[PDB]
Amino acid sequence: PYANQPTVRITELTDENVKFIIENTDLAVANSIRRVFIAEVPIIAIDWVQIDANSSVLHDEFIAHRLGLIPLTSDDIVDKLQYSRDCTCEEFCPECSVEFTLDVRCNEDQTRHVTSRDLISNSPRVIPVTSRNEQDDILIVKLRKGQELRLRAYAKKGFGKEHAKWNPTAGVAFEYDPDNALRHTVYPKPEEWPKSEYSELDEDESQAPYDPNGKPERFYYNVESCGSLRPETIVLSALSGLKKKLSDLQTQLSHEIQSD
Amino acid sequence: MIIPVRCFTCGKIVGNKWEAYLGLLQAEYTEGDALDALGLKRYCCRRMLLAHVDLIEKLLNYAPLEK
Amino acid sequence: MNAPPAFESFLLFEGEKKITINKDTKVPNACLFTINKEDHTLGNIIKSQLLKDPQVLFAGYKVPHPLEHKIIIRVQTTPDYSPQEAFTNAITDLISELSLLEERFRVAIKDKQEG
Amino acid sequence: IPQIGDKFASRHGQKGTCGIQYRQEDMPFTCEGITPDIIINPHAIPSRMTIGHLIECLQGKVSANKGEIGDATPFNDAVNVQKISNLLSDYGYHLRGNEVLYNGFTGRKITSQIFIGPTYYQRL
Amino acid sequence: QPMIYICGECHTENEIKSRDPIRCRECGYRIMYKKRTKRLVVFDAR
Ligand SMILES: [Zn+2]
Ligand SMILES: [Zn+2]
Ligand SMILES: [Zn+2]
Repeated sequence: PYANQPTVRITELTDENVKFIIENTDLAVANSIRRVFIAEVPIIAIDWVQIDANSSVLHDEFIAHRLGLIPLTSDDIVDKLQYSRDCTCEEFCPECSVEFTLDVRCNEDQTRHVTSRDLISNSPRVIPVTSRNEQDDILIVKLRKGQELRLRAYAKKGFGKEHAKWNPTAGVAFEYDPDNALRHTVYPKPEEWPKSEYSELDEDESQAPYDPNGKPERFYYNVESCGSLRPETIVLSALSGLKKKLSDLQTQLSHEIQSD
Repeated sequence: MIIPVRCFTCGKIVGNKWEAYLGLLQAEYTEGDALDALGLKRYCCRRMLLAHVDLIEKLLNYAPLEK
Repeated sequence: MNAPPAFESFLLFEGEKKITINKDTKVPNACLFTINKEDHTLGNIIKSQLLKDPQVLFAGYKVPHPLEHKIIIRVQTTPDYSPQEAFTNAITDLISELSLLEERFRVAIKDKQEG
Repeated sequence: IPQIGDKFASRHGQKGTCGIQYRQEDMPFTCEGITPDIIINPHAIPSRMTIGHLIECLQGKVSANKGEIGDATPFNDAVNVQKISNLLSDYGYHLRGNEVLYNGFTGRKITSQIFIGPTYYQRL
Repeated sequence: QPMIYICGECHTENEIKSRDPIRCRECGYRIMYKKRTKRLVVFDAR
């Protein structure tokens, strides 16, 4: 009637992704962790734009949408910043937002690539990922001689439930039972299917013998980071966020039980 | 008109790969090998780079409204 | 024109309760927990943790409409137990599991970066 | 911005409106976390017999995994379904374009392996 | 008050008052465009 005692085994850790395995947990816990990776791990992203001048060939909403999708390093700052809902300030303040400025003008004859390097921030900790000290800079717009783009953005705290720009992942590979032992899939021709990278089967064997007493355990994860957070920071923040969702739910539950 | 920022499917950043992709293509890479060099392993991001039409280069053939 | 703001999936409206408990009259020792502004992420884990309790006879959840942003979790327990107590213990167990998982992931990261 | 009620179509007479939009965590995903941009109903295929839709989806998976543009010119004996399937089996995929998908809500595998791949859609 | 317009052909900033034929003073071109407002329009980057 009590909690699982999950174990963890990290099989790869780079700056780009983290590949790990959780054992002795329920499939619902594993999938809620997977969902929180995508939808409830907050990060910083541009969510307010003011175009002072845009002579480029892309209209204002195009530039704004494009700026919103630039990942901003959010590692230690996202926990400190507040949601503008919770901030007791006006529209903005340094406690709930980060100011960016962009001011580019193509005066020379060659096309000027307005890239994420031109997004200048007031906060040194929250900068475009590509601008962080290889991979090139994200391209915001190409400008022709005489074209000019001057804007002022504000980045906010949010998560992927509100908009995919606050999603920190560039793909969450999730898998379990690589050999189809639980038979949660039913291959019409099991020989036709390639083997999982996590499979432990000799090549003559297509799928594992059916396990009637089996349950999903040993979930394999590959959490790729878009750049804002480190992959391990994505996983840790996901676990913390899920735990605080449950804690808030329990607080409200206690108020409802005692009020009855 | 311009290379998207993220992959529509996964959300991987592809905005910083169009210029590198073109530079690899003029370096006599095949499109597949070029996409492998940029680290686009999921066929969604390969779709993003491989099916992109840079129309902004044609929109920059017109003089702007102000000099 | 008719697009709800994206925050309405996560944010509670003023005067709207996060969770409401209603006694189920069809069978004894059953309750319906209507949880607002949550989705399958918490519903699935709460249900599956409740299924681990042998004193829980029924544990299910549903999102009645995807365009709406609430879940209903039905919990029936044995007569000596309570669905509110079962729900509380399920949340406590999930919290402890996630705390242990977080500490062990921190340890695994430390080992991986160190050696 | 596309929304529920906007009409979309493939190049095979397969038109339809957006019934609902799910977030990436709510959509079904492959072992490598690819979610479909669009999900269309299998019942639109059999009566219509738009097998070109399926061959285009499979050829598009091969094209995206190979780094080329598929040749779907109508009467071309150098391109049939068996060749495309053999090509797709070389990139670590089921030769017929099926994949094991997982339920986005619960994370459990879907019993029936789903047919998924790149197809050219149009917004009308 | 000035309502300065831009020329479609010479791209010249020139002021034109009401009840005035629409003519660029630099090249005589007949099509003019208004300049971007100074008002503050806000975009949610979504
Ligand atoms: Zn504030
Ligand atoms: Zn992708
Ligand atoms: Zn003129």
